[PDB]
Amino acid sequence: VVSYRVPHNAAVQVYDYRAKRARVVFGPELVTLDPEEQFTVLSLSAGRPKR
Amino acid sequence: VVSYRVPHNAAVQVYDYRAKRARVVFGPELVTLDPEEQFTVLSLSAGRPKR
Repeated sequence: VVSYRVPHNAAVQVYDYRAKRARVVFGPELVTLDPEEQFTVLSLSAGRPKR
Repeated sequence: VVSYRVPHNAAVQVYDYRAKRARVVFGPELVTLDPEEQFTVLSLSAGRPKR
């Protein structure tokens, strides 16, 4: 299983492509991806000034 | 077991990803992490001026 341990004040958005349904869980939950569930990888800005 | 000895005027926040529950304990307690409990690692500013 692929399971991500979500931080407390954080949200992870997934979709079950096998089931045609959308769900996003905020808060400190342990997501459990179905065999065709995929994550919302977020490219975020960082660096000293910004990137 | 992984157990952290919390200082007296300090607070440590954990979540049991296996149990879908949030708890934070302040004060001088000895936390005991469940097999899917994880800590709130806090990156804090330090240095002479600041970092």
